[PDB]
Formats: sequence, structure tokens, C-alpha cells
Amino acid sequence: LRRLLVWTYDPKIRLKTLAALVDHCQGRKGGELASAVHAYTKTGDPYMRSLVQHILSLVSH
Amino acid sequence: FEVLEKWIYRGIIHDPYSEFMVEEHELRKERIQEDYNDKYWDQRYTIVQQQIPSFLQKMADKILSTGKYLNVVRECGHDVTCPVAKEIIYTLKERAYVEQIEKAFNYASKVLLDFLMEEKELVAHLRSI
Repeated sequence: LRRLLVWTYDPKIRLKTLAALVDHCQGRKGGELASAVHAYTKTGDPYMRSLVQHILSLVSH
Repeated sequence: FEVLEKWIYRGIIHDPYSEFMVEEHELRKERIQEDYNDKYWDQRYTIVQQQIPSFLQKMADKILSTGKYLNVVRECGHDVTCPVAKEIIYTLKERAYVEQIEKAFNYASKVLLDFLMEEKELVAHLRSI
């Protein structure tokens, strides 16, 4: 598709968001870990906002 | 327009990076007294000029006062639920983002006056003056 350059804007933004939570965390346990999923929840784009609005609800059980 | 839906129906903002027109300041410290910040319209709440989108300018001043009345009621009890709470979406070709702001703006001052003239009444101290 000109070698799939539209299929790097549907991925490579999910994976880029999930490479930030996998970069920002460093040995966190407890309440400082639910402050690290919270660290990327306030974003302007609804796309990355809508991914972690679910991840927080999962992790805070 | 989600920081807008918080600040006007309550007295709080939530911007991770400060880009809203209203910004709150803290003047309730240990070394700042209640008789040193005297009235909180003149120092505590300012309006930041260039974070205004300039199509809210017609109501701009008023947007500061709305949540400012509501906040000094919230410090006793934080339920400042309004029947005018509604999702605000920017519309051009229409002025509906004028109607909702004034709708909350009158109700806010009505609630604060009804609270203030009944609890912590202004009749007794002025008679005593």
C-alpha cells in the first residue's frame, strides 16, 4: 500500500503508547503504579486517551 | 471543552498542562491570612489574557466569576450540582456556547447569595456596625 504506510498509523501509536507505560514504570508496586498509569491518562488526542481509560479501570481492581 | 465542563459546574479545573483561560492561585497559606488577601476577586483569581481562545472573549470575565462563586460554597459541602450541567461542544454558525455559560453564570450567583444571606447572614453584622 506504498509498502503499508497507512498501517503504521493504526499501529505504531498504540505500540508507542504502550512503550511509554513500559518505559515510565521502574519497579513500582502499589499506589505509585496506579499513579503511573494515571501519568499518561491526561492526553489531548482521544485515541491514546481511550486506550488508557480502560487500562486504568483494569489495573485499579 | 472538558476543562470547561468541570470549571463551570464545580469550582475545579483539570488541565495537565495549563492552557485554560482561568488559572487558580493559592492564597490560603500559613503566612497569608484571611485578613491579608482581603477580597478574593482582586488577587486570588486572575484572568490570563493569551490563553483565551478569543471567541470566548464576550463571556470571558464572566467565566472567571462562575466557578469562583461556586468554590466558596464547595469548601463547606462539595455538592454544587446544577440542573444546567450539560456537555459543551464548540459550535461556529451558532451561539450555544454563549447560552450555557450565562445559564450557569446566573444560577451560580443565585446559589451563593441564597447560601450567604441565610448561613453567615449579612444583616446582623451590618446592624451591629
